[PDB]
Amino acid sequence: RGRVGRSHHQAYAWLLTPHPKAMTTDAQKRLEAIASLEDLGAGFALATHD
Amino acid sequence: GNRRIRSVGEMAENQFRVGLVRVERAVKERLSLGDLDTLMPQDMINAKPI
Repeated sequence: RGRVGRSHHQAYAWLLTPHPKAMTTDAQKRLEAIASLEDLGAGFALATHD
Repeated sequence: GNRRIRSVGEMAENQFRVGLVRVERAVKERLSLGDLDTLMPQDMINAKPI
């Protein structure tokens, strides 16, 4: 997510995944982890969650 | 008339099916994972649940 943006323009991000049951629970909870926390300045929050 | 003999073939077949539900689930997971082009049905099925 970090290399897009960098500018005034809105940057769309597309996380292509397999089917939601087909994705493993680790990949899933990582995905709603990154999806829940889309905020500018949220990196250290994500690092503390790591 | 209301009580039924469940012998060794039927109980073992039910247990085998209860096992088979797990391995089809794992096969369905990994088969839904992509790039199937070089894959063989020894790594999708796993004999340990059966």
